[PDB]
Amino acid sequence: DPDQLYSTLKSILQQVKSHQSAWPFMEPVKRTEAPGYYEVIRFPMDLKTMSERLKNRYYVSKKLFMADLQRVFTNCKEYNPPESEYYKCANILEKFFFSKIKEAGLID
Ligand SMILES: NC(=O)c1cccc2c1OCCO2
Repeated sequence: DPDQLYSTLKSILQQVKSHQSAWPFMEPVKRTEAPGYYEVIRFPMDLKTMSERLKNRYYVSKKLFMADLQRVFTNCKEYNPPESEYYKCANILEKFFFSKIKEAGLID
């Protein structure tokens, strides 16, 4: 079911967005926030871009959704020091994300 997958991913994405550790990932990283970010991170991703992708019916599979959200975390951990707040946020939100995927029974 297409609309089943859509509904589930939308619920999950909205919960991830409302979480208090999501704030670093809500929109594209701004050049002024991180000058030369876009020279280091070749595949940028953020939750706004994911919202649009979802609305645009891009997430036809679990795999695609997971790949994008994971990219958000791996960009963060590649760019930032391990004890930075942004790195801490990524691991907290990743935990939350996995509980939500499991809670949904969302399998591939
Ligand atoms: N998310 C990041 O890795 C990030 C890295 C550097 C600056 C930032 C960032 O997120 C939005 C706020 O400004």
